Amino acid sequence: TKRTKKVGVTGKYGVRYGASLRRDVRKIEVQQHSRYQCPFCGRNTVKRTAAGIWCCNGKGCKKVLAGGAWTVTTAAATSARSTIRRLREMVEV
Amino acid sequence: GRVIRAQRKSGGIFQAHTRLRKGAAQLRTLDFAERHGYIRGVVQKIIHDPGRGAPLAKVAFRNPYHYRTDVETFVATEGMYTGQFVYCGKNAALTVGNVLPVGEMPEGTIISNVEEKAGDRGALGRSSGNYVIIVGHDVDTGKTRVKLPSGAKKVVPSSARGVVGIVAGGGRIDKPLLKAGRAFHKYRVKRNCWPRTRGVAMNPVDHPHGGGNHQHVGHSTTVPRQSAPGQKVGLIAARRTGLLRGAA
Amino acid sequence: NPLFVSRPRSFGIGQDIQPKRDLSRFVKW
Amino acid sequence: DTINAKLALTMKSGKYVLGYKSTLKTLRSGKAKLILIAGNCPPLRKSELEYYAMLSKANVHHYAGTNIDLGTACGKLFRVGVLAITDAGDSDIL
Amino acid sequence: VKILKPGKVALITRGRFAGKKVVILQAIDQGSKSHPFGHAVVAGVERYPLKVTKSMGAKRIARRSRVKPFIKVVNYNHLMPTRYALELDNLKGLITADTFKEPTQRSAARKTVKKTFEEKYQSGKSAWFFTPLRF
Amino acid sequence: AQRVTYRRRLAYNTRSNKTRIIKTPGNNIRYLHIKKLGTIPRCGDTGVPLQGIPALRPREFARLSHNQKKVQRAYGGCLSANAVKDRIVRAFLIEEQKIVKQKLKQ
Amino acid sequence: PRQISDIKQFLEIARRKDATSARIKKNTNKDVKFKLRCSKYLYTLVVADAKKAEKLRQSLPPDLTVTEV
RNA sequence: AAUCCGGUUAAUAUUCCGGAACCAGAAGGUGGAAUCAACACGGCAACGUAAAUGAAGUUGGAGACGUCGGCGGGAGCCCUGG
Ligand SMILES: [Zn+2]
Repeated sequence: TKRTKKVGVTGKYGVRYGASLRRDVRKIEVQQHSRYQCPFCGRNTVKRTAAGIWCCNGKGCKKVLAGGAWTVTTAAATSARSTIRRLREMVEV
Repeated sequence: GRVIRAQRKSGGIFQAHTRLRKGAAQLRTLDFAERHGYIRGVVQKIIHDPGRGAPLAKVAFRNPYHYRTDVETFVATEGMYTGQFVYCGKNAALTVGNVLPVGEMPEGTIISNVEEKAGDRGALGRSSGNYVIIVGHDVDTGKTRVKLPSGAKKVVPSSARGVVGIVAGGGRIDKPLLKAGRAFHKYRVKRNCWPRTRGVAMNPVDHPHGGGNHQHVGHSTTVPRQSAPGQKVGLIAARRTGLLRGAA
Repeated sequence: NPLFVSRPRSFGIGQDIQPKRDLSRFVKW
Repeated sequence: DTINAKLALTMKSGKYVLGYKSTLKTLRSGKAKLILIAGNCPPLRKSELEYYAMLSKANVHHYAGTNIDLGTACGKLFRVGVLAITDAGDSDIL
Repeated sequence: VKILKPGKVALITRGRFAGKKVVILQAIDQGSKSHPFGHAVVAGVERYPLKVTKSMGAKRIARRSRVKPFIKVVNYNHLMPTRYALELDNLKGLITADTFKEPTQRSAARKTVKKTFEEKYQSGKSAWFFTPLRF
Repeated sequence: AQRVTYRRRLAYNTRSNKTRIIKTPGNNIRYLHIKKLGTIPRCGDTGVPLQGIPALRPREFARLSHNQKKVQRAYGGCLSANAVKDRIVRAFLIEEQKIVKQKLKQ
Repeated sequence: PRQISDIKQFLEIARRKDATSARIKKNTNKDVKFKLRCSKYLYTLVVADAKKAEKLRQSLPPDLTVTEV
């Protein structure tokens, strides 16, 4: 059963706080409570702890990543990484 | 009248709650290694600092002069992972998480935890998701122009250090708090500034906005810059007011 | 004789711990 | 020619070794010619495998793509970290 | 063509002598009724000789430059092969797989390996084998 | 049934006031104050508990023999076997990389 | 309290200087308990055979003080 | 860092009595081990033992940690057949 037409994870909030605010929170929490792939282990086991820290379990690669508030990587950081990569190559060459 | 809440915020009750904080996030002392070459440290912990929206990085460095390991409290940049190597110094590579002098970086680079002065150990662009842009350089009386998160332009000596990348923590203000409890929990580990009572809901003895048969200020909320404490409430030295639709 | 092997130290930046040299110029008198 | 097609036809007619423990066993036994290391490999493991291949005079190829991509190229539904081609069959992998 | 052959120097990664440098006496890939798998018989140094300087006396140098060896059967998965190798001038066939059942035989083999290792360390043509691994 | 009382003047359910019910050889049900559970030492590199070491309070380790507080291996009782093996391999490989770097420089 | 199961070990610990007194306890299940009061521990030996108990008593050091409870 | 049971007074009990233990500190009688030369062995490993030399310096761990929900085990209590 679908159990929810559109609210989804925000069904715990009942009818309060407003529809637009609930929708924005729904998108954020969907991003927040998502398993991501470790860029060093290749396993979909990365989970968030305390708004900016992402860890994946297992026997190996117990690394702790510094990421975004609810996503492992943000668009601005990716753009900055590309810009810094470009600048470093120009300086080296 | 009576002393207002703004004047009462001089300390005591309104001090910062720093029991659970893990330490100041200063970069490092500007030493010979960072001034003439580089030094390699290994990040070993990435921890959450209560009252701060950005993760902190505990990084271990080898003491050049003594048989000892020194642990720092870097402001973690996005993409930083435990066990990686960071390099601090003039000859450090232009890589995310490395600490380099501002004058040795190419124009237009994105940095964080920038120093206003040499040895300041980080002043600018320290909040989560914020960064500083190196606008330009000037060798004659070496000074670097940078762009601050507020949009202002600041001239700094071309020897101050900075961390390549953007502060971790992403865009934290994009999610609604949605609850007074969430706001209460956010500010509990920060200070006693929440909740806030409006001045117009007060009495004349309490606030300049208090009193009246209707909740109204009565006078203009734009007060002069050189106002005495106790009357410097509302919009202090407001250049403009109201809704603006399109400007630089 | 063969067991007496030289073990020099580079003493460069970030290579080895600096030797105990004279620091009288930087002493907080 | 590309290498994915060459890997596929070695899969059809050739001898392959999957994983890390079996790759180490093959390198130790010396019946190894080419080892393929995924881009997502641990750096310490990659250095160890390179040292093993240098000792055994075996060629190393650290091709692009993650271990998921290496497994997909190998035609398996699981992640493959280290590939060990012992017999090329009728190919020019080596 | 074999990465592990007699006379090769390897590093032990598991067990009591972890991080110790050993020399393979025989790389027995097959097995007899007992130990029917790919194990290796190795001789290593348990306590590396201490450093000696020109300012020490002859007696102190002799006391410090001593090696106590160990003979152990170690499987392949717990070894890290190197390429430094060893001459194995004397330890060729004197020590066999049968030298592990008698404690007296083990002691005699250990004494012989000790004599060979000390003689090799004196006028050391392989200093890497006798220097400790720092980890 | 029989009801019990605290045997000490601490009247609150604190972490230092842990109690266990015992039946004495007098058909008496009464409390017995006990200490907190011990902790196994953790690895310094991965944080995993160390195998072969009992769980005791910090002061209780002083009464144990030496071999009960460690493992007969390098870094025994401070690091796990996997951590020690990784350090050995990493050390050897990097020293080899230094040697080949010097040789290629020369 | 500590329990011993070796007759010769109990005899040695009885001949030890710190051994002062011994107690004989007979149970309804035809078992005899020999309890030695040392400085630190009370050592108990359980014997199921009366024939062995008699020889144990004879071989016990006569200079030791032994009482039956 | 370390205590329990039973009993005892008109009134004290983890304090008294009887029995049986534990911790810390101080000094230091054995004893096996190993040495005609150096400071033990066993297990392919996780690791184990009756001991199994260890000064500084450094490092790591324990102390040392939120809240809620379900699951499994144990002790005491409850219930039940002789
Ligand atoms: Zn991972």
